[PDB]
Amino acid sequence: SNDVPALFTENFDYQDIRKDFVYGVLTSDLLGKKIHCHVAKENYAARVRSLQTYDAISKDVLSRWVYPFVPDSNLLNQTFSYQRHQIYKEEDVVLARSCIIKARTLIGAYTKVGDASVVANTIIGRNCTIGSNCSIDSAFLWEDVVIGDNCRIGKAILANSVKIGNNCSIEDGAIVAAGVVIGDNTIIEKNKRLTTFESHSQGTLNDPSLVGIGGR
Amino acid sequence: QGEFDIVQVYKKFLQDDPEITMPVAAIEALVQLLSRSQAKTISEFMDILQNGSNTLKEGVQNNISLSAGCDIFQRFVTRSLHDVGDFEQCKRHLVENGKLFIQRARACRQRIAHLGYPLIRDGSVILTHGFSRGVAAVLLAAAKRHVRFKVFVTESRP
Repeated sequence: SNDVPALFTENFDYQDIRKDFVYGVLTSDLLGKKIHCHVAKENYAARVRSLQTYDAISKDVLSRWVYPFVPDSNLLNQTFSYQRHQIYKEEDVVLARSCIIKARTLIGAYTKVGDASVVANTIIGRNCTIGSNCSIDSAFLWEDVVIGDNCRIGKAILANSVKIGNNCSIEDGAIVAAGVVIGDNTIIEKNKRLTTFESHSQGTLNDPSLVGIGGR
Repeated sequence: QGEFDIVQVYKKFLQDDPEITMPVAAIEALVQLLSRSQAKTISEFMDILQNGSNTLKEGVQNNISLSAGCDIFQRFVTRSLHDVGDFEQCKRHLVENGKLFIQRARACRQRIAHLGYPLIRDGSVILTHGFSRGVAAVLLAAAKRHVRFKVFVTESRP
C-alpha cells in the first residue's frame, strides 16, 4: 500500500523486505500494522535467484507448468513448436540424420547439430551449432555458440558466443562467459567458473584456456 | 502426309520426354492434330478428334488414364465453344483453350507434391505399392525439404 514508501523513509534501518520489514511489524516495531498471506493452491509462481533455481525453473518451464507462458506460445514472434516428450524446436533448424534428441530438450533456430551427436535435457539458444559424435546432458546453451566435434558436455552453463574445439570435455557445475574459447583436447573440472575479463574468477579467452593458459 | 499417324507424335513425345506420362502425350498430340488442320466446319473438327481419340484409344490397349484423359480433353474444348461471326475463332478457341488444358495438365503432378509432402512427417514410415510418378514427386519433395523417413516398397507382381 501507499503507506509502505513513507513507512520506509521513516524507519530507515529497514533494508530487507523480509528480515527487517516483516520482523518489525510482528515485533510491533512498527505502529501496530497487519500483513497477510495469500497462499496459492494452483497455477505457478517462483523467481530466478540462484543457479540452483535457473536450472530448476527451466525444467519447470519446459514442463508446461506455466502455460500459456511457454515456448509453444511464441510471444515474441519466435517459431517454436511443442513435440512429444517435451522437446522444443524452431523453424529453419537443421538436425542431421543419426543425431538423436532426447526429452526435455529445446532448440533455438538457425542451429546446426552434427552427426551421431546426442543431446538430452538441454536448452539451446538460437544461432548455435554443435559438432559431431558429441554428447550433451542437462546443459544450457545460449546464442551463437559453437561446439567442436566429439565433445562431452554436462550440467554446465555456456554463455553467449562461446567456441569449443574438438576432443574437448567439460563436466558438471562448469560456468563460462562470453567470447571464451577452449582449445582442443581439454577438460574443465567441476564448478570451475571462468570469465573473459580481469576480475575475480580464473577466466581467459584464448585456446587452450585451463592447463594451457592465456592471460593467466 | 498432312497429319501422319498421330500415334507417332504420341510416341515421339514419349521419347522427346520420358518424364511425362501417357495421358499428357495424346493431349499434346491432339492439339497438334487440331493445329495442323483446316476443317471449315465445326462438324469436321469434332469428327476428327473422335476418330483421333479412338485411334489413340484403340492404339494403346485401351489404357484407362489415356482413354480417360482424351475424353476429358474433348468436353473441355466443346464446352464453352461457340461460333460467332467469323470462323477462325473456332479453331482459335479450340487450340488456345486446348493449349491451356495441357498447361494445366502437365503442372498437375507439381500441385500434388506441394499438397502431399506435409503428409510425410519427421521419422514417419511410409508404404507404397509399385511404381507411380505421383508417389515419387511427393516423396522426393519431402526429402528436398529435408525430412527423415523410411519407406517400404511392394514387389508389385506381375
